[PDB]
Amino acid sequence: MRECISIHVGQAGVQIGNACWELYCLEHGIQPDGQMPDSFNTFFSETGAGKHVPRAVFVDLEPTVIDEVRTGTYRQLFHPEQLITGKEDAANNYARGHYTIGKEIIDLVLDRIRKLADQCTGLQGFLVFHSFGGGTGSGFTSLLMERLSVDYGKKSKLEFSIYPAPQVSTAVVEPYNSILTTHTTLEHSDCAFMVDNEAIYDICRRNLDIERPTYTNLNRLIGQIVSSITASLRFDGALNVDLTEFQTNLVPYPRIHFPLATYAPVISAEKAYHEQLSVAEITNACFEPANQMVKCDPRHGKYMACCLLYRGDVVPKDVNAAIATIKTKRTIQFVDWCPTGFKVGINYQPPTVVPGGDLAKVQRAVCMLSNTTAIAEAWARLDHKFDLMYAKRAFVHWYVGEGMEEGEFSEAREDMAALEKDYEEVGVDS
Amino acid sequence: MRECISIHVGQAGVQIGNACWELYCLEHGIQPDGQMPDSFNTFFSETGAGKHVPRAVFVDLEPTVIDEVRTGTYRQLFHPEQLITGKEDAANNYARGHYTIGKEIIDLVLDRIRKLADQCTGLQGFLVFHSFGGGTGSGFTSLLMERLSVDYGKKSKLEFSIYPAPQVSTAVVEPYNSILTTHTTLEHSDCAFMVDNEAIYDICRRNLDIERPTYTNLNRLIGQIVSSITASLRFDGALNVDLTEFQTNLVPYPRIHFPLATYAPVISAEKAYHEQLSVAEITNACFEPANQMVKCDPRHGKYMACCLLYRGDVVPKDVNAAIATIKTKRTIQFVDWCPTGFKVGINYQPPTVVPGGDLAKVQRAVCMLSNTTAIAEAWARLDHKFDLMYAKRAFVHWYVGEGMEEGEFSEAREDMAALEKDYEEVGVDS
Amino acid sequence: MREIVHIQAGQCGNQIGAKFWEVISDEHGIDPTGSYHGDSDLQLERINVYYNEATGNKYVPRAILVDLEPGTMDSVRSGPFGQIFRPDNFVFGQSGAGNNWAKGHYTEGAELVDSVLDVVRKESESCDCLQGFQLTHSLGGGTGSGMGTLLISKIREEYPDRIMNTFSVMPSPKVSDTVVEPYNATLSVHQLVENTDETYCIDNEALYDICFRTLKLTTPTYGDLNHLVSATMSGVTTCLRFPGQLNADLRKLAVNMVPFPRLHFFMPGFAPLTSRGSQQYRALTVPELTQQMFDSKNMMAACDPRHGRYLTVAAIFRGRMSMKEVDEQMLNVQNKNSSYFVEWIPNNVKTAVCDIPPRGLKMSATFIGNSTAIQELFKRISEQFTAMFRRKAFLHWYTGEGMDEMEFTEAESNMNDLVSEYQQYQD
Amino acid sequence: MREIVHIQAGQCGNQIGAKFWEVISDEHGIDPTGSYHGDSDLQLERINVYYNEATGNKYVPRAILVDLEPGTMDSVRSGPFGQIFRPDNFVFGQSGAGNNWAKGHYTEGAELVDSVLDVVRKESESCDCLQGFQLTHSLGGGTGSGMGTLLISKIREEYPDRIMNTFSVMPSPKVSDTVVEPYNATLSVHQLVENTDETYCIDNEALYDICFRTLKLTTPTYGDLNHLVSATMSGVTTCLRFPGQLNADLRKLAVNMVPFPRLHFFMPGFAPLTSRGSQQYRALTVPELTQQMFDSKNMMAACDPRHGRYLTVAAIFRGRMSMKEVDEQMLNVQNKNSSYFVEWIPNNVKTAVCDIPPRGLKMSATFIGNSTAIQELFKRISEQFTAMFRRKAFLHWYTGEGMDEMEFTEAESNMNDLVSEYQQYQD
Amino acid sequence: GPIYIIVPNGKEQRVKDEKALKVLKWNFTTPRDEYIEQLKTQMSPCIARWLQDELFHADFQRQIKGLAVMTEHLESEKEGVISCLDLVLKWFTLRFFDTNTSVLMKCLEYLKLLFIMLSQEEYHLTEMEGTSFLPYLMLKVGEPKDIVRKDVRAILTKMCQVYPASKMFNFVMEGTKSKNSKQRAECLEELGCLVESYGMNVCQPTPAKALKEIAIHIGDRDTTVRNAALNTIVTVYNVHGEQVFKLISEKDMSMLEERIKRAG
Ligand SMILES: Nc1nc2c(ncn2[C@@H]2O[C@H](COP(=O)(O)OP(=O)(O)OP(=O)(O)O)[C@@H](O)[C@H]2O)c(=O)[nH]1
Ligand SMILES: Nc1nc2c(ncn2[C@@H]2O[C@H](COP(=O)(O)OP(=O)(O)OP(=O)(O)O)[C@@H](O)[C@H]2O)c(=O)[nH]1
Ligand SMILES: [Mg+2]
Ligand SMILES: [Mg+2]
Ligand SMILES: [Mg+2]
Ligand SMILES: [Mg+2]
Repeated sequence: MRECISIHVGQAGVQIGNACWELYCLEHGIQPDGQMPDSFNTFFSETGAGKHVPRAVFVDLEPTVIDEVRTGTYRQLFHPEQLITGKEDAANNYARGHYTIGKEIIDLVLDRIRKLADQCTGLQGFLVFHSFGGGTGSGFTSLLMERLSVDYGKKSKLEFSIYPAPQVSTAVVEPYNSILTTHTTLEHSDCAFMVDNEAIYDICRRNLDIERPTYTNLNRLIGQIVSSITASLRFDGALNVDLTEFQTNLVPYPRIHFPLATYAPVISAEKAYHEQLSVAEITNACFEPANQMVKCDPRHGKYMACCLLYRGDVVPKDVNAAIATIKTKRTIQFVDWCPTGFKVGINYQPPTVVPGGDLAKVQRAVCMLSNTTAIAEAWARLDHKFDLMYAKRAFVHWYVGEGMEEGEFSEAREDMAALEKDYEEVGVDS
Repeated sequence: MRECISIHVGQAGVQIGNACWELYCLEHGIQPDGQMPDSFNTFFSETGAGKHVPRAVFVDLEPTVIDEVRTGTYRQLFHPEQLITGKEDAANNYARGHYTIGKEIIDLVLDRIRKLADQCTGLQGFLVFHSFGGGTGSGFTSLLMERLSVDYGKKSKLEFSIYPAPQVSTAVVEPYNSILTTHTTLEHSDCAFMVDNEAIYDICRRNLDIERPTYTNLNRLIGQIVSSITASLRFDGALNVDLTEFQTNLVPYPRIHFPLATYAPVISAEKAYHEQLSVAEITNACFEPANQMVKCDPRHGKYMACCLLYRGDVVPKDVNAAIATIKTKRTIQFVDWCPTGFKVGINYQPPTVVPGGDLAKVQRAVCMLSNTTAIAEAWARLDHKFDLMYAKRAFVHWYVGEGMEEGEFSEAREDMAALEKDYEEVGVDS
Repeated sequence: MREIVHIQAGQCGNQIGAKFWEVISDEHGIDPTGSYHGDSDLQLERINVYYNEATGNKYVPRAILVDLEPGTMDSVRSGPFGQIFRPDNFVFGQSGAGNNWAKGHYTEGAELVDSVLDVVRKESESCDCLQGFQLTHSLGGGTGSGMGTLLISKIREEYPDRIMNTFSVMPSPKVSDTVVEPYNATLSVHQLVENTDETYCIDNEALYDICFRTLKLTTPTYGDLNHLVSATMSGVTTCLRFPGQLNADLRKLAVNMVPFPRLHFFMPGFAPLTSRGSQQYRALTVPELTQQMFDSKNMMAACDPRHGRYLTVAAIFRGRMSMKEVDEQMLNVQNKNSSYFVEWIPNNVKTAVCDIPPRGLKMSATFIGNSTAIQELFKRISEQFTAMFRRKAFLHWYTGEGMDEMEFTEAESNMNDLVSEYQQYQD
Repeated sequence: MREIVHIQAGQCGNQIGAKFWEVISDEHGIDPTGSYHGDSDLQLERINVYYNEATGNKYVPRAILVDLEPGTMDSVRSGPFGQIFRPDNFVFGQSGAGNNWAKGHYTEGAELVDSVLDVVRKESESCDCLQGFQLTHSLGGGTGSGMGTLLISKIREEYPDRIMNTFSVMPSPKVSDTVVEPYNATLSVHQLVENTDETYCIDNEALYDICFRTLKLTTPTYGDLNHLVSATMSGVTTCLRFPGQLNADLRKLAVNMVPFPRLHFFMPGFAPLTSRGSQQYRALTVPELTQQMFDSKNMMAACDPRHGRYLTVAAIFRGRMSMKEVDEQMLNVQNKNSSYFVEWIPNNVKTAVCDIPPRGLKMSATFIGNSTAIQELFKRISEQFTAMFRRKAFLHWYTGEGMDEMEFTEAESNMNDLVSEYQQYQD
Repeated sequence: GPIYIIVPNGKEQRVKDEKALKVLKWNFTTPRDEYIEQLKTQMSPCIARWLQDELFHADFQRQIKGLAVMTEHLESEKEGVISCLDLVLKWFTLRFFDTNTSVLMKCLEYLKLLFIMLSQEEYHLTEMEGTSFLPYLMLKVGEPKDIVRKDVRAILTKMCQVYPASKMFNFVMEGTKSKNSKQRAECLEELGCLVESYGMNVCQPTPAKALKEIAIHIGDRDTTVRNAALNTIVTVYNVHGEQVFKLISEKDMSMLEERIKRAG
């Protein structure tokens, strides 16, 4: 039981999933060819004798990154009809990924998802990995989610999205794609975690002392975060947090489901020996604004609910002391309608370290997951960018020529503004 | 006892018989010279000391494929007067195979069939292998089944026919020949299994990952289907299905004897290792329209009765769970007058694989044989092609010059429409 | 077992048939001395379709050499593979037809046609199960035109149930050799309407177009032109001679391509056809044979098939092939070019696949196309006939041999009838 | 898989295409005999985008070589890497356009474009999933300027959903080689703006400027000029042929770089470009490539980007590179030079990074910029056209081949309209 | 003198010549010889020689001055225009396939004046004239130019009152199967404007089929072909309502509903 199905859409989703699945294989002791020389049933299906296949689907409209998976070290782990390719990529276009190109592949993706979910009996939900800025990872993710919502209904749809930075953005039409995918992931996602690449870059350079990080290190940290999410399903501890407990304790209102991801300790090997990584220290480092995985300031926001996922050599007493010390901090303010906003899970399994990775081996680790009103600032600046690039109607003809119409641009903008308005409505005291 | 006599008519029948008898030789451990270094008596006769001769007849009006058998690997298996050979082929003419050329061979093949039937004391029935578009495989098969019905009577006659495809057709006068052989296989057959070459091409390309399949793979799959038919006689299992039992549980009305074959699992060797091919998965895969052996959509039809023939490491409990899950599944709908429409037989022996074959070795396999109303649409498009070609009286002079009247064309079309009317009449509810 | 009797009329027919017998002897491994020297056992299983057995493991062709000039007999005998033919089958006159259909048909051919009938009867009961005849000739002359016509008439009187094949060379006004092409061509197409089961219309203009444009051959001769026709003639009867996945004899092609009895005039074609410099830049696959066969530049009649509609098309593939790839290719050419196929014949394509490719190639195919663009070839002959016949030119040569004026008017009339029938089914 | 059909028109287009196919075959490890002799498996993984498989492990370019002079065809075939091209793809005339846009577009290219279109259709249905076309030509002549534009029209009427790529060598008044450059350039620019999805403006003046002051080449020939252009064309399609950390095909660059459909004239650039003497005194770092590729010295069009505003910029990176360093360099470029970037597009620059660098280089960058300074190149041609056209000079050559003064008037009118569009979006 | 010669019973003589297969019918794709010397034969007794040897001359200046000479003689000599209307439209079909655009624009100006004059004289254009001119006009309606587009649109607009709309619907529908993408797009918007101008009875042979072949172009790879097809569907939708669905997939269909809901 307690299965979950991982979905990786686009180049960002596939490259995050590569690190995620090497981390899961290292955590469960599975060799890259599938052999194990129990508890792996959350992510793996056992076939025949000595063969574990991941419960994942890799989707991209271009075949390049999927061919990297097919010709890489993990050829034997995945079977080829879990790795689905199109012919032409969505080319940074929401309309191409949603209507023109994604519709010839969505049926086979649904067929493979149905075959993958038929062999599982205790399906907790879906994990969706994609980027808001890309054409495929926005449009096809929106189409897949709005179809999964009616095919499955009340299954939890947790997604991990690469949200574009205020400054660091690799494409021009990313505000269009991000707006037109948030217009659908508002109502087709049970919980959506945003990830900002600029924030991961700053975290890498400051904490890990890496001068020139790349996408690989970013995906390693994201895989560590998702491993901390699902470690309660995969292992056992003093306090266990299922996905339903998680959503109940993190989502106060059905539209308010955009928490912030953090991870601690993020440290290097040579800096590991000097630091006494007590529970209180990494708990404090979770709430420190420069360790946020999204470029936003929690001081100018207010916390609503934060979920604390501990793993390793952790006892509940110094955890309770850590929440006591957090509550007596005056710079970390909570809303008046949530007298206690801490959901704590302690897991016995310490986090594994990937060979060749940048993270040091630590006894304890925290993944603090806060629903806060500070996430609306990134939305505000991306809406400023969208309004600037929409006033002159730049790049609109590409979207109009691929089957989508200008009314969708408009209604996505008022939808996104209404979401912001709901956020300052729930942020204010009474 | 429990003997069956195979009849192979035309090029398609002879090549399918080559693949079939190769499969039976490997299944019963019989070397291609008749030697083996019991349960073989169903298909093989014992001669003297250590010689097993097939209970088959190979009929063709051209000497090409029969001399391929006579000079091939299995030249010692058959004795030469089981392989009856004409001089001029029927040349895709039903009239030539029925009246002009077939009359000089039919007495000889009936004499050989009479001597072959005198060898066995427990004759279950006849297995007929032919194609509809061919001149010999339609005309001579019609003549032979007429003669078999008048000579033997109540003996069961199961036929395996290669139906023409909607689009993939190799001859021009295929609709004429196919209509004219349906006109007689309504009344002179007890169970007709339809096989469509385009469907086998799709199955091979998708499931077996063969870029360029040929007729050999098609005949190997058909031989596997017939082996799954007759394994209940040949070997013993938990539940055994005789051919009379098969017809009793599958044929609800005497004119409705056209079930639809399918085989599961059809997989490759590299795709075998990643799938835990349980009973439930292959049972669900039988009802998938993509795995049907005829190009038709069962969703547009209604299942009257279906026969499940499991072989291998199969237990009745998860079989019953599989029928339970099929009954709960909405997209497979049964006709209201058949509250239970499942005939189940489990055989102990797993299916054997052939060297050079593309099917992987599996623990379990199943051949599901469904009598559904979705077969009538292939009939409808065949009638459309026949009406288009007969409106202009194209190619009719070839048939008329060989001893045939246009009234036979008219009555064949009228009886074919009557068959379609019967199928749509039993399709509706009450 | 399904033997074929081969007949050769006129100089063009004799040369084409000599090249044809050379390529068949190369295919079955027969040396120029007539003995078997092949390697495969499949080369001897169906040796009897074209060759008779002689004492000493020697195979003689079932060929009949007909001409009204003994010079062609000497040229055939003295050439390569000329010592394998039976000397009793060389039937020749001494005067020559003189490019006269009347002399070849009525006054000079009547004395020689009895000897040809005796020889073809001796070959007919020399074989076990005869299935038909093959006659190679040209329609521009007098011996190919007159003798071949009268021979076809007598054979169809004697053997009405056998398949009559003619590989007839049409005259074209562009590459014009003689002056009296229209008269001979019209008086011959008259009798090939009702006395041949299938006719392969071949034009020297299209063969020269192949040798110039496709083969890039800087100096084609008649040998290079006859090699193409020989490749086609070998490709038609391949399934009779060699095993395959989907066999098709002559009668099967006739059934599948003659929807109405007067429409049996085909456009032959061959694939692949490579240049010496262009051979390295091509990947020998089924789809390129499919596109080469249906290309208009590949046809061996000077007709553009895009001007009309394909009634039926045949495809005799040779070599180890996938049936799925062949079938999807012939589906693709029907779907992409649906404006070029007739609408009341679903699946206009007949497909045949043989396992044995021709020598020097690992896969090949022969195209045979029953198109409505055949009438373009007959418009030209009709208008050329009308131009010469309105002023009664060259009639005194034909009238002096006992022919009346009504034979020309009648032949032009039912030629126009055949043209109107093809136009009717073109729609 | 995502195949690209390459077309070469004119002498300059044929020479740049020859250099481009040489550098592409060097990147994929293809010898001049067409056989793969590389070392990495990545070189064969996406070989189909530019090459067709042949028999015996041979790769032929998917290239169509078009000229109205057979001398350029002979020069390409006799040169290095000339034996890999398919001889059927050499489509040539015999007269030549004579630096006349009328003769290329209406008189001689009109009949030769049918054979060109036949070859293009052959290459289009030979490939699995076509995505676009590449044309290399010049605008000063008559063949590439006139026939190549007509050719662009004939593909775009037939394959309209594919990407029309043009590496067009624009004329400049400094290196002005013929007299009727303004007429041909003006008549060619008008059909480029509605028929090309994106157009790369190459200028020989900027190429000579790069070879003089950047590479310090004391005597650059046309081969050294075409090497830079070939490196640029190979740089654009890198993410199609090789894997990378951030992939971007032709359509991705077209979407991110064309805000309004008539603004698709890009000035390209390449980095690094080092002299032999100055090579060892340079650091192979991302900031060095970033500083070089955004310099006005490195532009391959004779336009100063400081005289206009960048609408969008495409940066294609090759080699094992860090994503943070690339992104922070792009951000620093946009922050420090905010006056040169347009303000209503936030983050004008697109980034794409490929893992495989060019041969003999640790890392490389390709600049593609959509600047409003490209109007200066059009204003120079516009004033040169107006000077020639006010006095009706050289018009009897164009009028006598079928043209009229009227379409000269519309060509000047809408090319001035394109200048006005770039001006209004410059602000 | 007058440039025409009225042949008593000349057009109907040509018509009975072409129905009985004595002259070659107008149905081809590329120009050939035998067709043009056919026009030299039955064109001869109708218009005088000094215009004959200049309308079939290789140079285009002689062509344009000859068609100008017909242009001053259009109003004054309308009966000779009517008497051999089939032959002048027949030669109009010849000057379509050449690449010179000056002759194209001059001819289509003369076409404009011609259908104005045939409109005001209440002449009904016959069947063989339509079958010989209209499908050959349907490839002059897909050029990349901007004034020839609008003026051939004016030609096909001002032809509507001298020929029944039901027959021209088929010929403008027939052009939607060629390779030139633009002319599929503009023929679909032409189908849209003929539907809203004459109702539902204009479509031939049955409404259901015609709504089916104007629906497959929604799945076209082109963008303006798809846009014009969707525009045609909503144009027939806004006039007639909800029965267009039964007269008419997984990708095209949803785009059809979203377009008709945003337009409606
Ligand atoms: N963190 C992270 N972000 C990535 C990665 N790969 C791409 N991105 C980001 O994702 C966005 C681009 O989306 P792709 O994933 O490149 O787009 P796609 O989703 O494949 O869509 P198309 O390429 O348009 O078909 C940009 O913001 C990239 O910076 C990755 O491995 N890690
Ligand atoms: N599945 C399959 N179909 C075949 C095979 N051989 C022929 N066919 C099909 O059968 C039909 C042709 O009938 P043949 O069996 O070829 O005809 P015949 O029965 O030999 O008849 P004549 O040759 O006319 O005397 C076509 O649909 C062929 O594609 C085969 O081995 N397997
Ligand atoms: Mg992508
Ligand atoms: Mg047969
Ligand atoms: Mg002679
Ligand atoms: Mg030149």
